[PDB]
Amino acid sequence: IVGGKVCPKGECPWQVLLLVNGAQLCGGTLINTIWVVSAAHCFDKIKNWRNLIAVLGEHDLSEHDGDEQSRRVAQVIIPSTYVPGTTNHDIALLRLHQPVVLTDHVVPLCLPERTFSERTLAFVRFSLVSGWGQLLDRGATALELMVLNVPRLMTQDCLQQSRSPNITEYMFCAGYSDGSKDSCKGDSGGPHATHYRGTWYLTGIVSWGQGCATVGHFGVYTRVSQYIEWLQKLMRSEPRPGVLLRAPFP
Amino acid sequence: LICVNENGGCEQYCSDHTGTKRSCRCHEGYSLLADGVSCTPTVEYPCGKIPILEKRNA
Ligand SMILES: Oc1c(-c2cc3cnccc3[nH]2)cnn1-c1ccccc1
Ligand SMILES: [Ca+2]
Ligand SMILES: [Cl-]
Ligand SMILES: [Cl-]
Repeated sequence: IVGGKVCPKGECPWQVLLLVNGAQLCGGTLINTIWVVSAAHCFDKIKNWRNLIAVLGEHDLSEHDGDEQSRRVAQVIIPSTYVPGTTNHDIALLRLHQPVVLTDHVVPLCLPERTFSERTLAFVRFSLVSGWGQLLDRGATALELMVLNVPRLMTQDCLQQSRSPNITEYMFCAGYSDGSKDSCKGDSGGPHATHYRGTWYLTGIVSWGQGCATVGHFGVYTRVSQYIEWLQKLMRSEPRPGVLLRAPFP
Repeated sequence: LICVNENGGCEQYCSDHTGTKRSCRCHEGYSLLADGVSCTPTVEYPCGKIPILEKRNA
């Protein structure tokens, strides 16, 4: 996260850190005790699926304070329509091997109904994006969890205001074009969270694209609303052997 | 009332029905109040609420 601030400990309790062989991979979002939403592209280069760990209740990477909960990842589910090394359909659903325990420091973000998300949430201007990603383009990653308030653009407006992959119906733009504020490498998979009448909801996933905090460009986010029904169906399904599962979309 | 407008007055989720009918609903871990619009937690750690902040104002 570029141009944000430290998320005070416990104020982003749905934030997930994904590790591979102990190394930072990506972010994610807890949506219930065994389910995490992330970005498909995070898994493009994974060799050994068994070395994937999800951490809840994390804050400061430099220390252990006892609020952290680590879990193995049992399943990584990706839509059939996702093509590695690209941007469209950039979403993954992860099943944890064992549930996390909800605490003051570990709480799921609400996965909204599609209609609600489309009719209401989509029109809330500002939303929060978070992660332990790069603090600057070509810079070091953050040791403490960072958060940033970004405004959402209608796709027509995004295109107009921009000056590259297409912006599809499965995406949206948010942020700033002045190169001051953005999500960045290391943040992918993390939440774009939207507040409505006293509760927070999952509306986007930090995806990827061209540079971070590049002048003339906005951040690109996976449009979660397009996937609600897909996610819900999968959450009702039994696990299958072998970590990676490609599931038909729609 | 219609769901497309002002969220049908619902705090959370909204369904249109046949007629001048509307029903509000709530996410798991919440229940609907008698006003037919408001949602109240039923568990300790409902989704989308921040405990240290809920406490901060409790
Ligand atoms: O996530 C990324 C990026 C990335 C760039 C960028 C810009 N703006 C926002 C988010 C962003 N993410 C680059 N490489 N990976 C990656 C690839 C393979 C596995 C895990 C990560
Ligand atoms: Ca820590
Ligand atoms: Cl099944
Ligand atoms: Cl496997």
